[PDB]
Amino acid sequence: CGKSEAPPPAQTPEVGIVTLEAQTVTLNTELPGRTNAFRIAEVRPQVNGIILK
Amino acid sequence: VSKQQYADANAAYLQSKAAVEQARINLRYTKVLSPISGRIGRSAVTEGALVT
Repeated sequence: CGKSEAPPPAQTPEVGIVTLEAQTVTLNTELPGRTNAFRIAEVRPQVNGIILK
Repeated sequence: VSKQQYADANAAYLQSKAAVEQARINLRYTKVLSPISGRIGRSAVTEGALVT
């Protein structure tokens, strides 16, 4: 009769490769913050009395 | 001069020395000397601020 049809057993299948190499990287972060003035002076009086002008 | 007049004069002299020492303390206070040695942080007030 027949009809066996044995496939080839040995395949050793294909893979995908990349070849990595040495490389320099800079590590940098990003942090929140507020802006402040260089000098702030709160004008407070040093005597007592009515503001005339 | 009497010994009592000298005893009064040097007493007034030492009282004036104590008064000028009291003034030297307040002159020393306006330069804020650091009370201990260590790491200082940041200034909570800037130039132009009124303190008490």
